Amino acid sequence: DIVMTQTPLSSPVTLGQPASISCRSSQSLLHSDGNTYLSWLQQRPGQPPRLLIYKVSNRFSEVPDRFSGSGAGTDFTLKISRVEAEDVGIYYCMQGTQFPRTFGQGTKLEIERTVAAPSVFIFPPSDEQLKSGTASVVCLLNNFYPREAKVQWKVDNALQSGNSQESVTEQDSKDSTYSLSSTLTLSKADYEKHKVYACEVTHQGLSSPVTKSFNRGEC
Amino acid sequence: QVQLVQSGAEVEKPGASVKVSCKASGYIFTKYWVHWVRQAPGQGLEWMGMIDPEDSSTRYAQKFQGRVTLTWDTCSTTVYMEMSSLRSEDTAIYYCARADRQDFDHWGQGTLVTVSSASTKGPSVFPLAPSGGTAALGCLVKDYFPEPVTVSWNSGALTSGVHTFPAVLQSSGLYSLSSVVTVPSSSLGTQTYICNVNHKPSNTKVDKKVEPKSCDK
Repeated sequence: DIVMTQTPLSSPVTLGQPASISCRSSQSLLHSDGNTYLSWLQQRPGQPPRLLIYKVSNRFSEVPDRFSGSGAGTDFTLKISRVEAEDVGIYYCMQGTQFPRTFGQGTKLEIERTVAAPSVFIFPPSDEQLKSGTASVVCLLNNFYPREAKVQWKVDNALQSGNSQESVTEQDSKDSTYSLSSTLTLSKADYEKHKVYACEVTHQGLSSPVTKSFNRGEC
Repeated sequence: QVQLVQSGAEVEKPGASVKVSCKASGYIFTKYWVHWVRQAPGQGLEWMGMIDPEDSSTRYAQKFQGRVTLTWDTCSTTVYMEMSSLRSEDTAIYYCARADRQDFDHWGQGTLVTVSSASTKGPSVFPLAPSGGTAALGCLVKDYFPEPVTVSWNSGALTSGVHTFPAVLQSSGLYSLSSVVTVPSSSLGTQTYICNVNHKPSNTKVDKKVEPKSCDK
């Protein structure tokens, strides 16, 4: 079974800067028919892989010429001349010289861009959910860079702990930012014995922490 | 105009079988092998097998021989992948892909198959109501099992500024996710905003209108 091995990138790639991804096979990919069956696929977040380069160096239809491929035998390289926002994702090599078809483990390409502060929004629990006996309070951090961000929930200015969960999106393929949602979950009981619900956000693009808040049952 | 469109997500208990469809359109089907490759959650790509629609011959990787069956139904121009004796390790996104001269040049969107004995549960959907700038609104999709759910906005007309977050697993063992969009505040009183939530395992289909909370007393 031919084993394909890729090299990880050591750091995100700045927009506009070149990138190179390398792939090696455990034996030559030169087929007896004269072809070398090494292809490159890119998988953007949530999407299926898409073919970029086939037979070492050929660009599949509609692939921009900033992508190129080179190599021979057991050593191959995908090169992006100038990395664009849409290039974020995971790049895979695959061999088709022998069965089973096999893939490299993937190389992740992350984009480095300028600092971007999050826009912050707080959402009270809906009245429909309160009827069910639980209150979800949601805090949204929208389009920020870099990924590192701290969200702290406060209820009547008391720091919350152990009752929230957060989720972060993958890097955006258009502006290279992240977004984050944090959900604070209380019973209707605990929710209705307090007034002020605050989400306080720390992040490199904020001069000082930003708080968004609401008062229960006010416009 | 080559397309491959796969069936919706599945969930089955250990020991059961599943059958996934890949509907091909827009090319001469008998002239191209169709392959299947799977991808476990945060994992890489694993080749499974291939079928030639011309003569229905197949070839499988050793580890799937006797467990995976590929077939080609010419009148519905559809490839099927059936796999039996499912195991937890079979949870994965299953892709079909067309090959052209050995290279995989067109991929279906993938089908999530979850192998679990946990009970299926459909979500509840709650509004995240908007509060010359930008407004954020969304839908909370709470308490479902298994993955996945899909959220579109205005039946697919609204795509810019949408962020549908990765689901979080709650301590109850049920998932929850939010889907938000940012819009001009000036559109709030005039443009209607509807999140279309689908959870195929529980046959949940919900369209929720999301409007500013009225401050009317």
